[PDB]
Amino acid sequence: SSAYSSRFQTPFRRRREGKTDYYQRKRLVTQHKAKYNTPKYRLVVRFTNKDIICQIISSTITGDVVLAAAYSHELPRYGITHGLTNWAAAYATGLLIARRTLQKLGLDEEAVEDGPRPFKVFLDIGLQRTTTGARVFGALKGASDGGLYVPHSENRFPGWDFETEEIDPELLRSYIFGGHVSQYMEELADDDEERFSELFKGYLADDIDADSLEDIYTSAHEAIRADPAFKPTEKKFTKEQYAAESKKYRQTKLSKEERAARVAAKI
Amino acid sequence: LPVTVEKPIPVVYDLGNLAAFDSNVLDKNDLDSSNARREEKIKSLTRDNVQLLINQLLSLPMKTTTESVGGTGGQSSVMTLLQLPDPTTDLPREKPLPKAKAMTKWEKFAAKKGIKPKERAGKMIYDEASGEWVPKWGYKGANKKLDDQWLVEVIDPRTLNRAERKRLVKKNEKQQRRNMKN
Amino acid sequence: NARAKRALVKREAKLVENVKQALFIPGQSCNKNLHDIMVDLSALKKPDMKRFNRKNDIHPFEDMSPLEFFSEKNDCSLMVLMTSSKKRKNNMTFIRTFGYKIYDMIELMVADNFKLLSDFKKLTFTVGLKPMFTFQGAAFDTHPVYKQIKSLFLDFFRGESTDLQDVAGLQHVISMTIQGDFQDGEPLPNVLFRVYKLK
Amino acid sequence: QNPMRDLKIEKLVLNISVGESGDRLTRASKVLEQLSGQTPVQSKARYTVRTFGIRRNEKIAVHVTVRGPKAEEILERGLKVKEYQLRDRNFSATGNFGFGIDEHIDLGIKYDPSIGIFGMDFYVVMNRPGARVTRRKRCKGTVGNSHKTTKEDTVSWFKQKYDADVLDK
Amino acid sequence: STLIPPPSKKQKKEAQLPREVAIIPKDLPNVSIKFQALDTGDNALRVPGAISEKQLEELLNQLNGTSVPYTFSCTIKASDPYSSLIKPQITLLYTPRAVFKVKPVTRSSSAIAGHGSTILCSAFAPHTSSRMVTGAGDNTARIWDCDTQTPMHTLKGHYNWVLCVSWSPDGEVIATGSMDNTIRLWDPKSGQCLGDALRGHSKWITSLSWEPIHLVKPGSKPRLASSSKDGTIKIWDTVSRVCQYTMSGHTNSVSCVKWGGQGLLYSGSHDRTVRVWDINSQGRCINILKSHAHWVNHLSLSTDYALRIGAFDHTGKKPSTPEEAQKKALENYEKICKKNGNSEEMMVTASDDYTMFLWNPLKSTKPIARMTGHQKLVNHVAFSPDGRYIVSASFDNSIKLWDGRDGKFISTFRGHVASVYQVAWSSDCRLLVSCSKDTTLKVWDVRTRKLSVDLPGHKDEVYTVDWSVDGKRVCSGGKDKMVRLWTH
RNA sequence: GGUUGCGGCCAUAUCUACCAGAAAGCACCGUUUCCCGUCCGAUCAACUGUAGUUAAGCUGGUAAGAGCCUGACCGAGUAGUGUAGUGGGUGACCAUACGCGAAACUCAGGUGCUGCAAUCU
RNA sequence: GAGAACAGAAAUCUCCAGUAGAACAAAAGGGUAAAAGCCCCCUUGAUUUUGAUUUUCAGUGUGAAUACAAACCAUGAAAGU
Repeated sequence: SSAYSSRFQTPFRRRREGKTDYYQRKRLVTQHKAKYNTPKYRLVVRFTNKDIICQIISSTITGDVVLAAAYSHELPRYGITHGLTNWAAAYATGLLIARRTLQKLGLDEEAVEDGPRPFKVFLDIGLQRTTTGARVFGALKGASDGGLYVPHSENRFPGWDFETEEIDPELLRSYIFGGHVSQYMEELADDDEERFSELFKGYLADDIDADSLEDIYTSAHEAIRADPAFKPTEKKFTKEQYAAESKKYRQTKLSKEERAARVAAKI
Repeated sequence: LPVTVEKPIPVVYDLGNLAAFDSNVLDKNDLDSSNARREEKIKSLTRDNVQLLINQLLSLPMKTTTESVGGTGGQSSVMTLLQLPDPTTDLPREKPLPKAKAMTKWEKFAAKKGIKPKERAGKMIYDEASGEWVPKWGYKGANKKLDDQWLVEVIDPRTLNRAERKRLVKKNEKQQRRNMKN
Repeated sequence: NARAKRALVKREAKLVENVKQALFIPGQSCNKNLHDIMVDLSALKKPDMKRFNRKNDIHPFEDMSPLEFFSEKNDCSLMVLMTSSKKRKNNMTFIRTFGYKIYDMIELMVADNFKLLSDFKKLTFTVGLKPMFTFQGAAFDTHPVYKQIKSLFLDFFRGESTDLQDVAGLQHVISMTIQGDFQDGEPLPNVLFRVYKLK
Repeated sequence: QNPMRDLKIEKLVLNISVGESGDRLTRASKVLEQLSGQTPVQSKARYTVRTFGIRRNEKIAVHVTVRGPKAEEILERGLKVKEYQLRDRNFSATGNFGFGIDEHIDLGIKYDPSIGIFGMDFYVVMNRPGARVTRRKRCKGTVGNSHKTTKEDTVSWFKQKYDADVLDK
Repeated sequence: STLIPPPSKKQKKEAQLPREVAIIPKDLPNVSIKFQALDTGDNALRVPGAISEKQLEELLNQLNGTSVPYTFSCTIKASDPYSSLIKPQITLLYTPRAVFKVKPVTRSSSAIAGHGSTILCSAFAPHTSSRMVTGAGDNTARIWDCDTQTPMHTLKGHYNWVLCVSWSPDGEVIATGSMDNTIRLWDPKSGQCLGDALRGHSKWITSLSWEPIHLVKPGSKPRLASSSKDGTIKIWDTVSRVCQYTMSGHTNSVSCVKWGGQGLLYSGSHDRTVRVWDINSQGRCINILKSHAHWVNHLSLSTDYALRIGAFDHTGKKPSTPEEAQKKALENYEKICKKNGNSEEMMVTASDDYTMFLWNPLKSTKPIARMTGHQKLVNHVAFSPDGRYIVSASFDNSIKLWDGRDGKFISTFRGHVASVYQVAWSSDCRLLVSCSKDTTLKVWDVRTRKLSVDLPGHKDEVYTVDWSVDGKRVCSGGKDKMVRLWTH
């Protein structure tokens, strides 16, 4: 009804789409703030299908500003070709982004009032559920190993048992090095082959095995520690070409004169 | 390159609010809205004032702790923070002082008599004939024991005890209302 | 249960008063440009920025009761009312409240030469940092009207008071300059509000 | 062209409402557990009507959901008990449908007189690929009218299998 | 929580005023300034203006022809390194810097499960900080992936406490000593034991010492020296795993043995005597030092750091050929050794007599200087990576700094509340990590003689602490059974 | 210009009914050995990107659709209100100024822009 | 509103609406939204010690309450509360 729509108040556009939670975002954007006045950057990590998005984001009135960014689609640069959205890929992306931002900030390889003031950042996962062993916590661990000191407890890392309040480092290492994927491949090696031919098809094409996956992950970690230079694509068919391509199929709004002409014939 | 600033009148600073006051003369024509270079003069003046304020702020002593993160309230040893003095400018308060006073008719007697304030030890009190403390009040209080016990020798006396408790609570509320009337 | 008791205690007066909250009331005649100016100005007041839901027909100089009622209901000691008229265009009235009673009022009108954030250089800013102040002109320390303006702006933009400050928090400075000195018999020079990023 | 809008079973819901919350309720829950192989859940009561004697929060009903081929394994048996002959009613506007039966012992499970005789309310919900959007926590969205399940669509899908009937409107 | 007294109203009023502007308009020196090498060389009474630190560095570089920064110190009174222009012939004393900066360590990484007993020893690999080995009460020893902070290649075969663990200078073999009278060599990359366990000792192993690379034959593998509580020391050949020479001059338990850069071996024992042994002379004692009243504990040498990280550096670059590795190790040894303008190495001997002695065993048999002032026994002593300063740890909760050139006392690092067990120097010599019986670790900065940061988090006494060659990571181990890694 | 991530303004951003989307990425989708949680792998956790689908989500185009928004001498510097004077009126009131100062209504227009990182014929 | 053996006007379940005529301690500005509501997990606090009001009879360089402030505590991965 007209009255219902008039009284109805539309929520925020960024909240109407299920992407941001203003209740949790408020705490990070505006902290206690009566303590010492210091900038507080936010490490936003988001997981999508076939890709992982990690970004270091600050706060500004005009909108969030990204200081550095990393994506799982850049992992093949280091030799990772499969499982870009897996736990090991999340850990690798976290380590890569952490080391990249550390190198860009000058910590490796108004600066007054020593010391260097290491880059502290708070992780943000948005709507991602808080479950122990989630690959988001794997990205957190990778970033922590990369030099970004996110304050975090080990209550959600994989292998954390509830019966005993102790983290099993062996299970965490296995998850970091793709041990679970290798175990699944070994299990499928003697199970139905149709699933083994469909699942892990890329692994079979690349001739990957149980230990080769861990070796590849270690080599990728070493390369990440070696080349965080963040080289983007050559960008063939540059911005103007892409704009022309989009405009080719784009539908333009009809002018009011066209609407009047159409209505004149309609009536 | 130069950082020193010289003005006919020294700048009055307010470090407690990160504020600086400049009483120097300003040219009406230069700052007129019709002047194209209006913005440049204001920018230069603000730059000089900010340079002076920054120099004064950095001249202040700064804390240097040797602790770790630990409690997030404390600052890390790597960090060093300028110790801003108390504000010099007087600003009006948003509300009046809450220093309301009332003796409730009890403090007057307590002063007249030699009744010292109770030590306020705690809720715990020993419940004889049992191997449990069962504090006086706060949880499973002993005052409720009479209701849960099985024989009430010498109308249910438990209802009488509950009525007495209600009467005492209502009397306390009435005393509070009487004291509020004052 | 006692959930609202904490809110009442927070609203209750204390020896050390909490950070003053700013309430921006959009007037009946408020225009789009005035609304944008108000939003841009309040962006610096975060997280102490509050915006009313609907337009309000307010006549502060004819009846101050609505302002007191709004302050009491919202517990906002600082209030800014947008107003636009043929004689008083882009009139931004600032109001202070002491115990929900109106403390002082001063009408400020933004000239048409205003520039919004979008039109400035593409540079970033940090929200929540305490702004620096630089007052230019002896009238601020001697003229009662400019003294009141200085006090109001200091109470509005200073944010939380702290005895310890970080150097990293000195990212921007708010500068207020008078358009030249003046004497009796001349209109009050317009106050120039400028915010500068520090390098 | 209907590439990814084929009607499919969402989930099978079995419910047994009882007038009390004692031996009969427990026995019905056991029957549901042994039929579907999953522990059922107890439904509370919102208000004390007092007409049937039910009280507030009496835990009056029990139900259990079944999905996948297991749901079809029970749906086919139930329709066989119903002779694969429903009515024009029993279907919801949004494309859902359901029925009920008595003497559950007919559909497989032995009598076991220690458990007793019971009936079961058979309800089914139908959807199409992409229904996860309506339930996904992130970026919840509506569904286009061209994709929403309807009474006629559900009836047509039911006709396609089990050799069922559309007996007189 | 007891709080520092608040400032008075007078203090607030004084602080409310502006002051202390650093304009320093001219600050023309009243007395000429000259540069003199700290070691022996005087290099020239100039009268420059308010030249900054960069200008002084450029002046020294162009004087030396390198226009290699040097740290400029004033006359050693002032003893203060425009920094010194506020106090006013003036002589500025400079020393080589070996440019490098270890980022201060202020945060831990995580608590890692592992051995079901207290940790006993640890040692970072000389070539990379990503791998580290810890010995604990549990008979097994474990290598830790310092990057992921997880166990890797656990060592098994021992049946008693792993008292001491050491890493070979080449980084290819790990030597572990246990309470059992055996020593085992393990491959770091696989954990396999290199042959049968070394046997022949009658009592538990007290310390291990690896032969320096620059003294080893080109292409051959270094020998391994070991000490046992029985008072005997055996020089094991890592290839044949057979002790060629057995020395038992000490009449009581040997506290430790250090392999000097000149080939001599210096060891301390419970017999209150220090003996110098020469491997070249068929492992035969040459001199005996008798000055300690109590038993000698934790003998150390100035070159210990270079010998440990011989052929390697903070960058972690590995040598290409054995000859290149030997040349690099010799250059590293000479850099510290030749700081006096002549090939010499200093030795500091600690003992429970509340005194430490400085010796030059090759130059003279008498003690060069006597370091005294501690209230309790000195548990640990660590020469600086360049020999500039000597630091010792004592049970009296105090850590004292002494001049490495002549043993003169410098300053005391106060702040500990319990007995100090051991300390480790930073690669750049700027920082010094320390551990004590108390619940928290501490790190000190020698430049300012002030506490850098407190590192609490350990749940019990901490017995082990080590600093990586690159300075990126610092590990620790204690009675809490949890291994902790610390880094900037 | 399309798109993903983080946001600012917070309906020109919403609601109903219709139509298209080249490449990429969202999205649905496929699997339950492992981490993970549910009566239900529906939600969520993990694996797979392999067997597909642009049906749906989302973006875009339309209704003289409902609401919504903007500029205005259109209401208007009008009404309303206020302060002053033997001006008339016995007074109340009437005419004036003298400062604030509206809204309905009406005229015309519109049915998302924009801050940072990355990617696409 | 559309449907389900007993089961109907009120029993419980599935679907579409609901600006909130949910329970919010509050009347109430009309507010409260991936909550201040509903379902689930962990949790004590009347903890001490410094400072300004009050009291006294070894005026107790502390014996206690009151207010403030600091440590400590609960929770979460975290911001924070």
